Amino acid sequence: SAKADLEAFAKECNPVVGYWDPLGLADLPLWGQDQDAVIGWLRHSEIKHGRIAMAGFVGYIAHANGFRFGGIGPQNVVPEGASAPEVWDSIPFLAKLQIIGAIGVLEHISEDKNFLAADGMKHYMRGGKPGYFPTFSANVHPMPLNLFDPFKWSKNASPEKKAKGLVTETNNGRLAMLGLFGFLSESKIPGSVPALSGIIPSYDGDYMQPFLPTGPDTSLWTIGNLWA
Amino acid sequence: VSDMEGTGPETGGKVFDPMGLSKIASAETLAWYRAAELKHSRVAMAAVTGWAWVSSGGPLFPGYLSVEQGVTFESLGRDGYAAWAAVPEAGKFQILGVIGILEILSESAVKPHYMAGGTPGKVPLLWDPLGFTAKLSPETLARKRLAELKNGRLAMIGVMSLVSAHFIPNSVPLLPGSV
Amino acid sequence: ESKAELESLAGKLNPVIGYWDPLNLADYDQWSQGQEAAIGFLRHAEIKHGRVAMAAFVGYIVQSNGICWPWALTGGPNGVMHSDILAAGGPADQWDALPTASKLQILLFVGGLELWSENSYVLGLSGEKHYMRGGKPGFFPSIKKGGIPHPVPFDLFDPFGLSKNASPEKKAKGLLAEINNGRLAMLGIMAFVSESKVPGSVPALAGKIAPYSGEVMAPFAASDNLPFVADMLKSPLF
Amino acid sequence: ALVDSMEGVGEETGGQIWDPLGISEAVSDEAVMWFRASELKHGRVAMLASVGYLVGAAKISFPGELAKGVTFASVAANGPYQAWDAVPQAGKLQILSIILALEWATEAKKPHYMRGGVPGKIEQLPFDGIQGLWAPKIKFWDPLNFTGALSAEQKARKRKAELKNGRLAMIGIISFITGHNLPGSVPALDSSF
Ligand SMILES: CC(=O)O[C@H]1CC(C)(C)C(=C=C/C(C)=C/C=C/C(C)=C/C=C/C=C(C)/C=C/C=C(\C)C(=O)C[C@@]23O[C@]2(C)C[C@@H](O)CC3(C)C)[C@](C)(O)C1
Ligand code: KC2
Ligand code: KC2
Ligand code: KC2
Ligand code: KC2
Repeated sequence: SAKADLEAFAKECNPVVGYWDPLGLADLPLWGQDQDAVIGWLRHSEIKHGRIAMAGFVGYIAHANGFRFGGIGPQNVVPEGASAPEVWDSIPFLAKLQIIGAIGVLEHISEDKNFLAADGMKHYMRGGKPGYFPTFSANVHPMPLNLFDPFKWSKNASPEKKAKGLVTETNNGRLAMLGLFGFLSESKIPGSVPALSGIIPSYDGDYMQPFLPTGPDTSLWTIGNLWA
Repeated sequence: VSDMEGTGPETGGKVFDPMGLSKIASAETLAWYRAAELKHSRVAMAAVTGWAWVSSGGPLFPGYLSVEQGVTFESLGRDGYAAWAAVPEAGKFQILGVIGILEILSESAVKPHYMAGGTPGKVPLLWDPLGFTAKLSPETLARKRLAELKNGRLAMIGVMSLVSAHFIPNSVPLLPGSV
Repeated sequence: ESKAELESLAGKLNPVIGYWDPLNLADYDQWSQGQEAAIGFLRHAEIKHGRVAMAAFVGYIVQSNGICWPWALTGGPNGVMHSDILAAGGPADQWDALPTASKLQILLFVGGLELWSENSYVLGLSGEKHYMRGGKPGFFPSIKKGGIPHPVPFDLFDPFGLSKNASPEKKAKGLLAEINNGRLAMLGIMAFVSESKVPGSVPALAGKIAPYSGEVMAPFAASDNLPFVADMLKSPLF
Repeated sequence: ALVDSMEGVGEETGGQIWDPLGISEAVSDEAVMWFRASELKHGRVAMLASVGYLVGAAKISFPGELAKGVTFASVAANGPYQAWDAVPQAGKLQILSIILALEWATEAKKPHYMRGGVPGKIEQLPFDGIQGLWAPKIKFWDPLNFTGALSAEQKARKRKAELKNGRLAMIGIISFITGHNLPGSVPALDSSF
């Protein structure tokens, strides 16, 4: 049973706590689908939120402390000394659009029957591995590298090691979620995360509106900027 | 009446009916009593939650209520009675009329009627459109129905405390004199 | 335990009295989990109050005699020295003059210990069960054996293993001494605090305990800028 | 009884016929066929009118001209109610003439609905079979044959949905007109319509 698998997985994550479902979301029949499909969805959501949260945490350290590439790019418009909330606000509107669009294309590839079936896998709600990003073996142009393990460093890893890696993924993702939203919360409700008091600056604006402020409308292309 | 649900440890496993209104109640009368209790409980739960949200300071509805006539959700104010006085008569009539249509649908559409041998409080449309309480077993569903009854009885006392604080000022403690 | 075993332990703690439950709180069924569960909870409450009270008695004696640590409490160019916490006043005033982070982290460390004790999986992993389920009434499990990710140097009880290889008779005698010492130490610490708040309440200690103005049963003082703290402290009480 | 063998029965009135006044019980079966045919015609006309009236209320109109002097926006300017009056006369006559052709061709089918045919099943090609008359065989309902993809049970469920939506639109369009006539009679309609 999917709930029995999630039971065991929770024990692996933390045997002291074990399963902690005060809301019974695994039991709730979301979309009318069965418990297996609902648990698949919930595990995929957990792993994805965690993944993006850890990426966001490292991005917070990179941007707010100052870590930029060199050359012509969206980097050249963000003011120097700008905090992590303002770097996203300062990159161009097209940069925001194309970042979100590339992320959307990656997720479309993730949930597409095409790539998942080419890899001999199924959707996470229909008897598949929750949180598995397929190789780009069904993309039309043969794609050089895959998203997960692009250099294939884990081609020969034990199934036990991979299971333990997924267990580490879930916990680290949850913790990174907590830390990243700690960074967010300290800027809008001061004195909410005691340790971050004085470190994270305050920000006025809506975080959860992606395109506000719309940002500069500069044209950074140089060699062949006919579209301006 | 002893086999009608709603009893709990708060009464001591026994029915709370000191005046003996259950003695003079038949099966139909008892079904009517339970149906009225369920309806009043649900109404009071919604009323208390709405009044607490509006008066407490929660983020109320953005935008206008009436573009023409210039009535705004913010402009209506946080006092519940003043808000229901300042909302347009068209809006009041509309709320009441939709509630009336739903009441008449609950009465007629549920063909096995709660008075004529049916389940009291079985308004068919207005329950669980997303199917949350679909896979619950009968035991937990009975537990949750008892939860509905208890919570709503408390809610009825709460809303009457609210209107008592508004009408008879300084009546209930933990309700500022205005409302 | 049971009432018979509780009576036997009372006899071993003071053979002259034996069982002394004028309120019959052992028969008072609270939590609705049986007399065994109730007696287990009461025994744990006695043992834990005793442990905290003897610890706080020694802490009160040490802090009230100007024996602050040499190192600092806060860090920075303007950090509250432990000497400044001493100079804040009497020991209760020292606690109230602590930084808010110091107070929060002290009480949350204690809370972590408490939930660690209350969890049944860690208790079972260390042996014995919850004190309301037949386990030893007062017994802190092993922070090592619980399986925390990083290897901790020492457990909370007996970090250096000095009571290790103790005779079982010595263990029972030691638990009896723990309960009795805690019983007296609760009166000791509450007598210190009562002399601090109400002068002359404990006649023996006269002028030997510093005064104190704020409520002692109030971990956060006016300096603690947290939600609702100032509103709570607005209205005082005897 | 023919009233016991139709799709219009819906759970909204229980699993039972909604004849409060016994109108269907006080008539013969032929009148029941006429009733079903007229009910479905009324429902369909009503939903056409309801969506059209909403479109007029929103001031939505085509880009162009309804005549050589009037603009679609111009004739829609006053509102949905006066829009029909402001329409040019020849256009009204043309709409009425094409509706006349439709309701004559559909009537002139010999299986009919009163005399041994399915009530509400308008013949999909009204103008076919007419001698010395030619039509381009654009079948009146499902000109592009959506319902062919459905199974029998699917289209039965959708016939039930048709009856429900037609009755709801019967209420709705008259709600629009009555709200325009008596202000505040239907409070959901703003002064725009
Ligand atoms: C000393 C003194 O005088 O004090 C004063 C002050 C004080 C205490 C404030 C007073 C008061 C008023 C009080 C206390 C009022 C209490 C009001 C109360 C108790 C109000 C309940 C609302 C419940 C709702 C809306 C629930 C909806 C719930 C819903 C929609 C569901 O159940 C749905 C669902 O769960 C199911 C069924 C299945 C699950 O799968 C999960 C889901 C989500 C799908 C008094 C009386 O004045 C006295
Ligand atoms: C920014 C995002 C991101 C972060 C921050 C992150 C961090 C960690 C950490 C560190 C805490 C560990 C230890 C870990 C471990 C594993 N990751 Mg993970 N990972 C991210 C992204 C992806 C994607 C896209 C995939 C993926 C996978 C796996 C598998 C499965 C191997 C297998 O069974 O073949 C294992 C063991 C693949 C998969 O199938 O996951 C179900 C897959 O497609 N990861 N991952
Ligand atoms: C109850 C026991 C206890 C435990 C188990 C514990 C564990 C950890 C851990 C590991 C899990 C870390 C990583 C950590 C880190 C810091 N602790 Mg901390 N700590 C405890 C107690 C106190 C007290 C009383 C104070 C304090 C402080 C600081 C400061 C900042 C100093 C500064 O202000 O420069 C830092 C960086 C002081 C303070 O001001 O905290 C804001 C302060 O007074 N801690 N502490
Ligand atoms: C403030 C803290 C504190 C103080 C000041 C304190 C003082 C005394 C005194 C002095 C008056 C004696 C004589 C005494 C004796 C014993 N204590 Mg003890 N104790 C404290 C804390 C704990 C904790 C957390 C545990 C514990 C235990 C034992 C055992 C083990 C017996 C065994 O191994 O069966 C024995 C013999 C452990 C246990 O298992 O007790 C059932 C255990 O978990 N103690 N303890
Ligand atoms: C569904 C109903 C319908 C059908 C089936 C239909 C068919 C045809 C055919 C093919 C058989 C031709 C050849 C034709 C031609 C013209 N139609 Mg006509 N028409 C319909 C409806 C309306 C409406 C509502 C209006 C209208 C009009 C015009 C004008 C504009 C003249 C002008 O510029 O003044 C011209 C020339 C407008 C009008 O009468 O304007 C005075 C106007 O409002 N029609 N119409």
